[PDB]
Amino acid sequence: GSKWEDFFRGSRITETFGKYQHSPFDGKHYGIDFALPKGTPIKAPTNGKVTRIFNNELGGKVLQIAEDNGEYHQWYLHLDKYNVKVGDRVKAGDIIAYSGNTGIQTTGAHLHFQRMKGGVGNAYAEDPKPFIDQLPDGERSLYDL
Ligand SMILES: [Zn+2]
Repeated sequence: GSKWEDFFRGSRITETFGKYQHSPFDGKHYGIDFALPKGTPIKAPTNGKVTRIFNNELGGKVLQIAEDNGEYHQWYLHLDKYNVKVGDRVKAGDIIAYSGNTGIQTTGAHLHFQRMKGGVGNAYAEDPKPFIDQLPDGERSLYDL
């Protein structure tokens, strides 16, 4: 009826690239965290091809993609469902998966996008922010809201 209005505040990002707290014991986040409703399709930011597909006990489901120059990598943690297989070519704006609260103990879902160069792992990560900064629809080149 009359009452429905949103308790909105700020943008959808939980955490960007950097340390969790002061002191050296709470380490670095190597990605970007888009808070999403469960079942939202994740879109390809760039044209590329799938390298690896696997499921982690604490990070949930994981998709790995490679860019067309072959040096840059793209991780996608906290998926409900895949829309591609290993060895599929993709094109920017195409659905590659759907995000869901997999790995997460109680909290709502967030797409963890992790951007890497020369290989894949924490040390290979660069920064996702300046990459999204040039995309056709920005962060909406990665999700369907
Ligand atoms: Zn994250």
